Amino acid sequence: GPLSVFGDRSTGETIRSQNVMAAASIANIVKSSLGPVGLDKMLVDDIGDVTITNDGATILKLLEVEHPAAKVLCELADLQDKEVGDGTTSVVIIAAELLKNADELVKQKIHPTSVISGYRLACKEAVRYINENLIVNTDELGRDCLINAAKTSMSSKIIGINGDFFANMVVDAVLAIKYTDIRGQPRYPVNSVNILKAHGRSQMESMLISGYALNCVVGSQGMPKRIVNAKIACLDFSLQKTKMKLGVQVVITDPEKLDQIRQRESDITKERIQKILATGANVILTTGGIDDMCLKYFVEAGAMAVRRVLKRDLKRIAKASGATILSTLANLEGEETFEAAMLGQAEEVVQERICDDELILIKNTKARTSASIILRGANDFMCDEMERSLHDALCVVKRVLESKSVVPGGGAVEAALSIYLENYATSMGSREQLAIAEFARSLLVIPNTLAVNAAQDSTDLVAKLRAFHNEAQVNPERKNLKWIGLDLSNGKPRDNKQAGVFEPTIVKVKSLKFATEAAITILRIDDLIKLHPESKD
Amino acid sequence: MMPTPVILLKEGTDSSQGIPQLVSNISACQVIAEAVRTTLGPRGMDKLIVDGRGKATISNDGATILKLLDVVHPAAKTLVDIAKSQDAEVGDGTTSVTLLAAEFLKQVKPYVEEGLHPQIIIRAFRTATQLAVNKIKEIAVTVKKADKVEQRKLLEKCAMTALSSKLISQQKAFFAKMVVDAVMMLDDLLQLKMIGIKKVQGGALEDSQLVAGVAFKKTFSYAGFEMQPKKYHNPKIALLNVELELKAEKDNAEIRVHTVEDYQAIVDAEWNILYDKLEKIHHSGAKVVSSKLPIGDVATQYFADRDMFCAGRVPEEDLKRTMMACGGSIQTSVNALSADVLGRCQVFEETQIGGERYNFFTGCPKAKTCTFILRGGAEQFMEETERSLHDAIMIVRRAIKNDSVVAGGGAIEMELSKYLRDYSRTIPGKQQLLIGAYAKALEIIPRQLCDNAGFDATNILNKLRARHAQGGTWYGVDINNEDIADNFEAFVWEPAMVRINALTAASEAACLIVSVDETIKNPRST
Amino acid sequence: HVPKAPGFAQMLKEGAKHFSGLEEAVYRNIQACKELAQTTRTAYGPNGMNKMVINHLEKLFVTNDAATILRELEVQHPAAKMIVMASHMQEQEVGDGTNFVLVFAGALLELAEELLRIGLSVSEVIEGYEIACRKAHEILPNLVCCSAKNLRDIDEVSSLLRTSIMSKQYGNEVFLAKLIAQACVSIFPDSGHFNVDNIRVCKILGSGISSSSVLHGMVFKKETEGDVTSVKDAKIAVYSCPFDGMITETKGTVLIKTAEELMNFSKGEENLMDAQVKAIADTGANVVVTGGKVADMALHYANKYNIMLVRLNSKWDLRRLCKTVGATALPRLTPPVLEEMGHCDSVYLSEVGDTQVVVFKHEKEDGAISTIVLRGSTDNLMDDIERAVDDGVNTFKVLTRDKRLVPGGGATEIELAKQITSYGETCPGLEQYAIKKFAEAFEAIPRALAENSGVKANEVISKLYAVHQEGNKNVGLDIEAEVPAVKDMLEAGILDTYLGKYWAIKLATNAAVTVLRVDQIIMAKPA
Ligand SMILES: Nc1ncnc2c1ncn2[C@@H]1O[C@H](COP(=O)(O)OP(=O)(O)O)[C@@H](O)[C@H]1O
Ligand SMILES: Nc1ncnc2c1ncn2[C@@H]1O[C@H](COP(=O)(O)OP(=O)(O)O)[C@@H](O)[C@H]1O
Ligand SMILES: Nc1ncnc2c1ncn2[C@@H]1O[C@H](COP(=O)(O)OP(=O)(O)O)[C@@H](O)[C@H]1O
Ligand SMILES: [Mg+2]
Repeated sequence: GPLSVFGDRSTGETIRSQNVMAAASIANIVKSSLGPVGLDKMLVDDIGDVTITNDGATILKLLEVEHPAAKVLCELADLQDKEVGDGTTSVVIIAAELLKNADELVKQKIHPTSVISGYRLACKEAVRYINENLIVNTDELGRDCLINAAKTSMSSKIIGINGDFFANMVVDAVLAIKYTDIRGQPRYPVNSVNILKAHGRSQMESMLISGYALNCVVGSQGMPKRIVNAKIACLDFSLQKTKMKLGVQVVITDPEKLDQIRQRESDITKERIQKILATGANVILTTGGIDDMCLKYFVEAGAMAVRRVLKRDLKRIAKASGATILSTLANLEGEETFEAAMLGQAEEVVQERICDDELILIKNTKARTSASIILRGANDFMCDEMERSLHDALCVVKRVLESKSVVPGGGAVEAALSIYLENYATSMGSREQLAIAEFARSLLVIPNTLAVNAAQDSTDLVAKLRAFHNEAQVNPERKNLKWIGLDLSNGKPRDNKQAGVFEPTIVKVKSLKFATEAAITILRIDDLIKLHPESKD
Repeated sequence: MMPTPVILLKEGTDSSQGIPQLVSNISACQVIAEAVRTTLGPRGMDKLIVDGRGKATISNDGATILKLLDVVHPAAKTLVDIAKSQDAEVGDGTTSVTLLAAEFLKQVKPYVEEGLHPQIIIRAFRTATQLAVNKIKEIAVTVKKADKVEQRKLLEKCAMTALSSKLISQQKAFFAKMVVDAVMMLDDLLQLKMIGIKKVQGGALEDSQLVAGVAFKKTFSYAGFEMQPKKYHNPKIALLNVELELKAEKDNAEIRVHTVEDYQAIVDAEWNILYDKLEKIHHSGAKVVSSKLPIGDVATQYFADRDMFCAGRVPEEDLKRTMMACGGSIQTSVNALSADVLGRCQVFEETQIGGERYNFFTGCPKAKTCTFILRGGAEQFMEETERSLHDAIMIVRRAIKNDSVVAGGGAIEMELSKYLRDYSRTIPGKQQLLIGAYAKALEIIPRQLCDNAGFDATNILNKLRARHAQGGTWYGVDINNEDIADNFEAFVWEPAMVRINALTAASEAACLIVSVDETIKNPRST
Repeated sequence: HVPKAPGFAQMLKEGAKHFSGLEEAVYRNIQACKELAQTTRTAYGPNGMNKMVINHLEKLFVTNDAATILRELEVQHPAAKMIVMASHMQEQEVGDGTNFVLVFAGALLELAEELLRIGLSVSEVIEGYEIACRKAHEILPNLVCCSAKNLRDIDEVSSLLRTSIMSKQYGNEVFLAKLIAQACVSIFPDSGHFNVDNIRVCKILGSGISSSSVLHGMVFKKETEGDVTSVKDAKIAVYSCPFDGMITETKGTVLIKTAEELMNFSKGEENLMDAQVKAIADTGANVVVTGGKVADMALHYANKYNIMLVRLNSKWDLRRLCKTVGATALPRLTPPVLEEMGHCDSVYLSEVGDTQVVVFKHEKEDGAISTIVLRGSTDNLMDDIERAVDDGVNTFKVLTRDKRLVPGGGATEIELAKQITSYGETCPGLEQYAIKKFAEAFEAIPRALAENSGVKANEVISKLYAVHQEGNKNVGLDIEAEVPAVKDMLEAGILDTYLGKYWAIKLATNAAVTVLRVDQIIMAKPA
């Protein structure tokens, strides 16, 4: 008679109501961590680890989910870090409210393919309207655009101070790693900034190290820990005793030739260490291993040798100091040449005190003048929060300098799109106009969440918010009310042009493209079959 | 991990707080509204609920379905009590009260998640309800030519729509004619105990009938009932409350005798006590005897020899209907029997309807009661037919004392959305998002008339909002044709107090769900 | 390996715990009573929220009154029971202000924790609270501005009863004020004792609150067992014996010795019952109400002589019927009633809300007793209006005992916060800190009124002290809309229970003092 599957089958409006409650179970979590009045959470594990964070990606990655519609919204937050980097609480609330308003349409016996086709006409029109209603590029504002866009990202986190201490350190970090490319591409690789953590003084003592901050120790306590006018030798091979390979064995037939082979394992080893040290090299960085026999040659000659450094840290030092990453001997059948003209340069390599640990600093690197940020917090829970908040702040200034276009934040984009799409649904709307009209109400949840978390008036402040944006579209008298946002500290609509509340363009363009595409896949689960777990057979 | 005291809070109780509590109450009312959602409209199906004992009850009434779900949710019990009060006040407002009260919470469900302290929602719900129950009274039509054939036609149209959405398809013209004729035979009290609805298994719905008199089920008799033939052209009924047995003992009598000459005189006196009571029933014309107390083998054979009929162990609910049918009086003592206490009928026979025997009375013109015998093919089929009969009786019971009727279907629920949206555009403040949300919540009654049979319900609401804003105010949803139609001209009528008590009970239930902010449950459940 | 700490001096219990000191006993009693103050803080005021409380009997109670919530919550903390029994004494004394006790004594213990952790011990916070409590009873007669004396009729008490109604029924403040005005004034004893037990509530399930009314009489929920339901003369003979005859007491045994005594016993018993029913029919009686059962022979002659029978199974409802129609329950069998007959106007039956009721409706002589017939959509709604009805009857008994009133709505607690602070600054001692903390407990009572209205309590409490500059003494809170700009309470008419404010301050002070006296707690094993 029925289906003889050994799992479970649920059809109809059961799964159509379960996917909305699965998406609302995720959105109601992250609704309390949006905007400058948002608050952080606690993520306690079974082993006892506590993670205090408010970013939309760190919470949903550590949180376990079971529903298939819940894994779509959790993987939607992971894509926002790679594509944009701060846009990762706002996408989850929009994509869940896109399913909440579309559930009210399919309960009115409206076909979901008209809602899918109605959402594509509203998503492509939202990108078209936001690209024709921008204020200015990065020429008029200058450095004031980079600082004000950085403070908007920090307002939802622990580094949202009233001053410009953390804002100036981010702009000075991205501007110091300007790496040009072919065909006129000024790239800004923000992954080259080594963000370090140390439980020390307050947040106002966060050092901006112009150069690189290596997270390693010297090793042997007989080397000079401060070298002025240093020459960095970046190399990746273990400075240990000469061990033969698997194909080579030592089969001796004469007992007199025994001790000459035993001394040869250290003579070939020390032959490399004397030709890399006679060329003026004082700092040697190694990703392999330097044993206790080879540490004597640096104490005797007065050189610094750092062992077991990361491979991702050696590439950031050799590119910034002009050093060449050498793995072995080379240069056309040469015995030991080392190409001594390709040594790195540094002004000062100094191991400072980082509150009961050792940290090596390189000052200005003499070639590229890179930057590294050492964070200072109260405990380890604040340092993990300060690292995530700084990494999201580095991604904001990266997209502004690459794509010179900013949009007003604080719900100013979602207020203008809530009224333009209602007029867009009336012109060319015959049967898909109800999906475009619900696309505007789903976008209004971003200024609605700012009024809930601020404990302000909800149905009056957003009603006063769209009152200025309606007069900016139907009354062409140059009212300039396209930048009207929210003042959550006062509870009144303010102008985000003069207040300095700036967000990048692709933090909302890619947010509206990812949330609309995720809402289509969850809208097509009218039939769902769940099989039994095959564990013990 | 937070609460770890030495002395706990109360015992172990959990309590939600704030905005997650209120959405938990609104979404709970949406689940219990699905059990009355598919039972609306003439194209609405019924539901079958089986309990733990295995008893099946198939019905579509809101007062029958919601009482068998065994709902233990605190907020969802509010929608069950308004379905019970609608059956107690009106009788046919049941599925519409539960579903409309759930829409009052779902239309404010995006509003309660974003601010909007609920004292503004309670004030807006009470304001829109008082304007809704006043526009019904100002538009409900009435007549000034009653006590004629036109008033009986008004009672028949309200009973056909009350018999709609039931298990009756083509028997609307047959059953609803009997419902109007049932309440017109009653007195000026309209008591529901003055009409017997008895279910006889076997026969179609066309085999049912409305007896002008009464009829009982012919309960357990004794030897002598195959005699006493059932042909009476003008009998008299003796309603009694006495025992006609030889063993009538007062349970405290000790008859101490001394000799054998007086011992036989006691046994002869015990037969003379019973035979003197039978001589009082005799010599008075009372050929039919009815008593709620049992009759032994002695008085059964005495009436068979004197060509008299009797019936013992009659239920007390049937003797009260028998007293108002024949116009007599129940006499406990047989010494005061006369012509003023006996009944009078014309046709009294014992038929064989459905296999079981039934002693029916007919022919009495001064009949203040009636009996509607139901014939069906199943026990659950006749229980639904009895439940559908009570909804048509309680509609026509209230229609006599208040003949103000309105249009059926979604005609009133759509035009109340017109008068409330026009009122919401004339007041400032936050009430434009609440009075207008109250008007959009009333549009689900024409939605469930269409969603149960397709009908393209999105396009049919654009025709309803355009017709009510242009011309008449009684345009609703046609069931046979997939179009809008004037329900007042199509004789789809319902009394005005059906929708007045529906809007009043749904608003007071919706104001109670939004007013509770904490729910504390004690774990002691024994 | 790992050692452990054993018992030291008096560990002799078999599973019981022990508390001693300030941190283990005194500070934990404060934090337990603070959780009850924060629980009922949301349900306090006219904008309070209801609470669906389920007891151990698995039934639902939804209300906003703090007295009926604590009766269903199974509280197990011992110091938390002291603030519950103090609120239960407010219901027994005046019947209103039970929640005022949880806010004031919850703030008295909370501010006492700030004094024990900064300063003086319990020997001076208790003595400091008692000085400010005696001074608080000297300002309350000075804050009386109006009185319930002139025109004691249904017009003046319709406005003086709105404050007790709007605190629990905000939208129905106009309908319930008129229903409590036509019931409490109609049972006036002509300058005597006002009994609150003479007002009953008949819950009839049906339509909404607009169809509720007050009937001058009593409404029961039983049947007739007869056909004489239309009674217009209404001469009621009330009996307490079972209306089935006169039986003996010890054993009871019919002794038959001949055939004549057996045949005449059944006919002689019917003639004996016939003479007793016709003895009350010749006296003009129409309604015969009994307490016990009624035999079939009594029902035979009740319908013959055309008299109505009423069955009352409850013995307490029979005594209320004697005060309704003015009769006397006779313990013996039916006599010729000389002067203890009842006299009503119309006794009939009607099925209202699918419930056949018996109504003893008085038409001309209206004032003997009153019964408010409440209508509701749910049974849970009618229990909440009944609590609001009983708060209106209990407020009418307060105005009988003392006709003085004080302006509520936050106006009284600010003036009590200003005068106690004036006494605290003029006290040259170390106990002046507890006097200043006693006035701040009155400051938190209009704070709960503003937090329940969605208004910021910092700007609300700042405007109250700014307009109380030594001569106003009447401005309270305007909770009708946001951005309040608060108005006068005498112009709005928000003033209630001066005697309620006199007892709620005294009970909450003695409750908070009794908690601070507890220094050592010895509990037993719960079983
Ligand atoms: N000063 C401000 N005024 C108003 N709104 C602000 C201000 N600063 C930040 N916001 C709002 O707070 C929101 C924070 O979003 P966020 O959680 O950072 O997104 P994501 O999770 O993608 O990084 C932004 O959408 C922005 O509109
Ligand atoms: N002939 C008809 N045409 C259109 N609609 C009808 C017709 N007959 C009944 N209806 C609709 O069916 C619905 C039945 O409601 P019902 O379930 O009886 O309410 P309740 O449960 O309160 O008795 C009514 O609201 C009415 O509008
Ligand atoms: N119209 C009004 N305006 C302002 N405040 C009011 C109004 N009506 C009542 N209140 C306030 O609501 C509170 C209700 O207190 P209540 O809970 O009745 O105390 P209790 O529990 O002792 O009866 C009162 O203290 C009063 O100040
Ligand atoms: Mg009160």
